[PDB]
Amino acid sequence: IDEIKSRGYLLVGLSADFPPFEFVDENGNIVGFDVDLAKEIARRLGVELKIVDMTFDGLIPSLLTKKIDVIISGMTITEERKKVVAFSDPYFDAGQVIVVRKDSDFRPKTYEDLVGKTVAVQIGTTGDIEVSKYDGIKVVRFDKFTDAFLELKRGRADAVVLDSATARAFVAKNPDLVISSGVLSSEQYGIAVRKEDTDLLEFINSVLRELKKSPYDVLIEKWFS
Amino acid sequence: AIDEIKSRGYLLVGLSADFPPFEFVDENGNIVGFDVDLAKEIARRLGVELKIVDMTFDGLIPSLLTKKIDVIISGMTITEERKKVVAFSDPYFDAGQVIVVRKDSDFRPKTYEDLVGKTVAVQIGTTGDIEVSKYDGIKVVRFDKFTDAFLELKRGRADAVVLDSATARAFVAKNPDLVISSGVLSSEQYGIAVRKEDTDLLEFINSVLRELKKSPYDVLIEKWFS
Ligand SMILES: NC(=[NH2+])NCCC[C@H](N)C(=O)O
Ligand SMILES: NC(=[NH2+])NCCC[C@H](N)C(=O)O
Repeated sequence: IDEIKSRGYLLVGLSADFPPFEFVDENGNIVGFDVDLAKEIARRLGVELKIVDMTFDGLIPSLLTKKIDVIISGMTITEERKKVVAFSDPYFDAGQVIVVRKDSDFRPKTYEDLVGKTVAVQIGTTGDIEVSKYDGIKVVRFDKFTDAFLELKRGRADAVVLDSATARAFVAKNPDLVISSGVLSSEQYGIAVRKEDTDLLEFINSVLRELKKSPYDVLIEKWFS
Repeated sequence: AIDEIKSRGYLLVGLSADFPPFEFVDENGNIVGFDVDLAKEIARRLGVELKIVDMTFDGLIPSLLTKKIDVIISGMTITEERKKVVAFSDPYFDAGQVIVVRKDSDFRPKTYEDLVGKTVAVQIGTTGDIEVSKYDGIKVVRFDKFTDAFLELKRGRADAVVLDSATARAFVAKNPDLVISSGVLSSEQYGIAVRKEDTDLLEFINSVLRELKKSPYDVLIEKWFS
């Protein structure tokens, strides 16, 4: 925390291929729900925000090597990831969906409906992790969701598997695609920090709980707590 | 109203400062509390100064009707009876009556019925007063200010005080010779009171409230999921 203030910025790592959380706008800028969160934390620390955009699967390792301060990148909290990083309070709820081409009679509803099919995923995601559990699925793994979608649009893969909110945003810009399934999991997004940075995490959870407090709730707290 | 409040340069808010923690007098002689803060937000959002008028609780409605004040923000319960003569904002707090007694007696009433044959102190014109007055066998003694209602209990001249849960807690908190002996005996909601004709002021107040109840998180969600 003191070190972040010396440096004069909070260094946040994300992969900007995940609207509406992180993504590239028409002018070339990284924007989204997570970008806003990150600005808030920075401002509340009295420092500037510095964003680095990288491969999603590389986020944890570069947190662990001190190349970034924190991960804000639509990252699902998982028992597995908890082995190596710490998570803030949850800040969003989503789950996996299956995206396919519109001009197709293909409409899978379950993971099992993908046995025999070629499914595109972002490497290291919970999408990746679930489909990897079924041996019948030909899993095709990409760094960026941008390429997973090109692969589906051209018909070389039969589906993309990815988080519901982001699936909706990609389908809105790609009328050739449709979400064929219901939500297949219960996932929550968290902000990741190194386990040793316990002050940073406390502060971040505290920014998170304030955000969810109306000025009414804050006023109640003032007089009743 | 609005244009008229703006023209004078100050909002006149009526309250009774004997009701912690919505409004009361602190260590340094100032009137403070949840309601005072809320009053400040209304004033600021109108672009005017804030003027608190302390007075007898039961005097507030007359005072609003004779135009000595623009609004009441004073822990006032929204009731059908009061709606005959004034208008209320949307509710902004939930509370109900409780019974407060002396810790070193042996009397622990749980319902209003338990107050039958006892001497009960209330603030005149409050929903507390209104409720105990329904019971023929309750001996009711009425006071302008809550502080005197409590002085009557602490002196052994009354067996109980009846008042709103939250304020009851705040009083007992600094009067360890007292205790709340009942659960919550009614279901009440506080509103801001304003003259029926001042519908522009009522509309505005409601949209300050609506908005004080809105979280940055929710705003952010609307921003990215429109
Ligand atoms: N490009 C991204 N920001 N992807 C993040 C979402 C992936 C999924 N929620 C996970 O934690 O694995
Ligand atoms: N001193 C006060 N501000 N009293 C207001 C509370 C009285 C009760 N809620 C009522 O509306 O009748």
